[PDB]
Amino acid sequence: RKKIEPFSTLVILRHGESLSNLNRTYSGWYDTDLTEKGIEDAYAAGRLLKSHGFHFDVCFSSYLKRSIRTMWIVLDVLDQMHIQTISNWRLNECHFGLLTGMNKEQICTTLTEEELNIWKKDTCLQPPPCAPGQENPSDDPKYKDLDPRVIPNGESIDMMWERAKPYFIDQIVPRLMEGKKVLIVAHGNVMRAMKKYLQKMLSNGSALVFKFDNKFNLLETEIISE
Amino acid sequence: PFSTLVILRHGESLSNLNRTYSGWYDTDLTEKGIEDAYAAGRLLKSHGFHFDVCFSSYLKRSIRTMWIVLDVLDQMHIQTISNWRLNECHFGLLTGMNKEQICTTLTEEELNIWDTCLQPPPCAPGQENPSDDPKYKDLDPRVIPNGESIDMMWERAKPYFIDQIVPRLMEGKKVLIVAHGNVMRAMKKYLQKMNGSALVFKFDNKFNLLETEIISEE
Amino acid sequence: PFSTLVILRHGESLSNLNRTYSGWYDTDLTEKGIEDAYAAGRLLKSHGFHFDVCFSSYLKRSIRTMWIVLDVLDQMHIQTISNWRLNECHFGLLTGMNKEQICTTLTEEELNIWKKDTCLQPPPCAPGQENPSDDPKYKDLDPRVIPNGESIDMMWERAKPYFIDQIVPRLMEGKKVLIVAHGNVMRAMKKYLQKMTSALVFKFDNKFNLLETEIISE
Amino acid sequence: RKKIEPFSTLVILRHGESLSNLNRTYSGWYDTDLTEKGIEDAYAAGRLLKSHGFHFDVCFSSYLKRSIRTMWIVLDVLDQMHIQTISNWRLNECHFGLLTGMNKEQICTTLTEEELNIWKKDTCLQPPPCAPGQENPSDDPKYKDLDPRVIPNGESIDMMWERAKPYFIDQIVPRLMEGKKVLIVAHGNVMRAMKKYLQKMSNGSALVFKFDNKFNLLETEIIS
Repeated sequence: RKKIEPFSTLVILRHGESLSNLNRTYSGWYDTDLTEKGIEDAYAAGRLLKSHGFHFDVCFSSYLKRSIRTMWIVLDVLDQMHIQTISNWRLNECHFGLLTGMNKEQICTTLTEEELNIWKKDTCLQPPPCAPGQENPSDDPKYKDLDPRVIPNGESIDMMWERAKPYFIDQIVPRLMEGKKVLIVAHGNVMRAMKKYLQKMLSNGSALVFKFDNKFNLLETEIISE
Repeated sequence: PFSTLVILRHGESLSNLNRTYSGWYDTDLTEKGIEDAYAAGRLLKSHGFHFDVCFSSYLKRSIRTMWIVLDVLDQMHIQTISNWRLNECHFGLLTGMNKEQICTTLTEEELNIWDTCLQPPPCAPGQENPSDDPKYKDLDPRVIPNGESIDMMWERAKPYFIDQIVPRLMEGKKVLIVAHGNVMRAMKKYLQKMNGSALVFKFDNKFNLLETEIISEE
Repeated sequence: PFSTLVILRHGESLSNLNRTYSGWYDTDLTEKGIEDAYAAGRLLKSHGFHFDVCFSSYLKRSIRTMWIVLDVLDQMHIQTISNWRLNECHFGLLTGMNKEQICTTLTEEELNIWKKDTCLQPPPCAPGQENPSDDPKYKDLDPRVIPNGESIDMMWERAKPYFIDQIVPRLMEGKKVLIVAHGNVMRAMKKYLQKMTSALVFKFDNKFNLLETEIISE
Repeated sequence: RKKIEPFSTLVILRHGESLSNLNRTYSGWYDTDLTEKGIEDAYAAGRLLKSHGFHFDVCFSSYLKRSIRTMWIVLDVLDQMHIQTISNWRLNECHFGLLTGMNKEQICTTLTEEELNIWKKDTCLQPPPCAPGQENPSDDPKYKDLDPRVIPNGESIDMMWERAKPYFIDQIVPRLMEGKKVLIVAHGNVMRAMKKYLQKMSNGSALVFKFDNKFNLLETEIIS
């Protein structure tokens, strides 16, 4: 038994556990690395993609180490360490501004009850910028070449998607229109935003598979799991 | 200066001569517009500009201007890059109309606001829509505009400026853009925090704007 | 066909009209050469070609032919790439000579091998002779790689990696590729693709097997 | 004390110990991975470059895992995991053909005494192709998009350089001419051929080449 292939395919995976996630603080652009569990998560995701026979032409990540390292591990499992990889800040998680590094108690002190409800249930609430004296992740040398005016400092999910969307349209879509299979190793908020965009509208270790025809009609969205 | 950006406007198109609004309608240069391009190339040549790369929109009147300018500059070999995000506003319903028909279609209040925020209506049923051109067949159909205000035009041109132009200036390159007037004005307004004339922006290695000069044969 | 490659020779240049050998000397198209390019475009249009990308050499006669062809095809927006590795042979000392002068500069045996073979390497440019490679358009190249007197075999040895690295991967992606080329380069590519010892059309399957070679003319 | 910087810089590193190297067999294109010692070698190379202050704009590797993995480790140590990375078969080690997988005893019986001397002291001796029934590393799906006629099967060092040189000229020089700092994580034969080319001629050491805006070589430095 064999299945007719689509003209192009986009697979999106979430990165695994990071050190902040284990410490129960918000990272955003704070460049927290994978834990040992998060490294195992990446091996498991590679094995999941290998068992489905995926061969990618290109892989995208954000500028954050948790995503880049996940990508490297997954490509190792897939025997695809040689393929073209592309990293870009537009795929970063939201920049949480003042909330960077906060735990639950600190978030609860900073936001009112109504704000905290909106932050959990909606995508429109914007955090304040980093405070004077607070370490701002965007001061990292990896961002030294960006237009300083574009660099976010406190971003709602909606704002994050407004600066990720042109990257998806300008770099990922043209490759799908060439008939490529594309992998993206993403942050959860970015992955959900892309899914909503594509569908016109998920377990921790699940992957999303989007299949397209040669006119970029969406033919299928499949969730794959262990 | 560490880097330099030159922006030039294309010359007269046939719709402009006929006094109709084109937007994405792919009107070509007149013979006068062709001479405008030769004049612009001679102006840049007299100022000694050598470019590493030239950008245009997907509209022929911009592409053709670029080709003529590079020819005058003896730079026909340099990398050229064309992209829809540098296109003029898509005028939707108003596409192809003259000044009188804009008056009959928009109210006195509509034309009064016609500022940078007024979004024209989309192309009417049966109206030829310039975005149905095969040159756009590879774009994400969701992103294609149908009636754009200048504000909306800039919202989709700005990411291209930030992702393609700024990184080349940050590398120390000399960049030419052959642009539409509205796009040129939005870029000037962004950079400054606000016929044959060109704009020359000079930057240091931190992307501070050191100076803007307007050059002309006069 | 899974993929298609079209190779076209550039139109007449000024050196061909005054009957001298150009090589890298950057002679432009004549008025007849301009008409040659319009006719080539009309031929490709009548056969329904739509390209994803066009290649040229760094020499004006090739670039200008490419631009005219794309104009006729209504494909002025597509990606174009120009590169020195597709240049004609650099004729060194023989650059700018006519047939009488080459007969005077080369021996009887040498003149015979140059016409019947592809292995004779001309001497380098003489001291005081204007060398076309001192053009600023080559200022970014590794100076060690720049030829000075090239046989046809030597030209192919430096064009071949470019063909393999930039043209073949696009054909393996299923693209339609146009190359505007110089005659010796077009012949070398034909010989490579067919394994042998006015446009060419090569049609391939998805493992890069040549299914058919067609010669199209008006 | 601050030193005036060059217009552009190329750093070339060699990958560390592979499993074939530990087992004393020739690999070539055989896609042998790093050992745990070669992984430590890569961490040390990263620390060396870190201690010298290098920040790269781009990194190149071959298509072989031992080079790619070394690149990934070095960039991790450098905190440069985000930078552009490019892999290409033209930077691969020689394809050793028939000699792929052989140990010193098998090489000695395969080659005559004159051949062996030339093999050691020169760069012109070409090995035969892979035999029928021998696994040929170029049958890997990673090479499926290549023109089948370009794929080597037994290369001398001279032939390896003839196919690597165009990549150096067409991909690495243009970036240097833009003023970039470029890292290459390479194989020893490839590194030596580049040095010979650039100059016109220890374990863990790196080579640093500095250029002006006309691509004049200004300095070759060995760091360790």
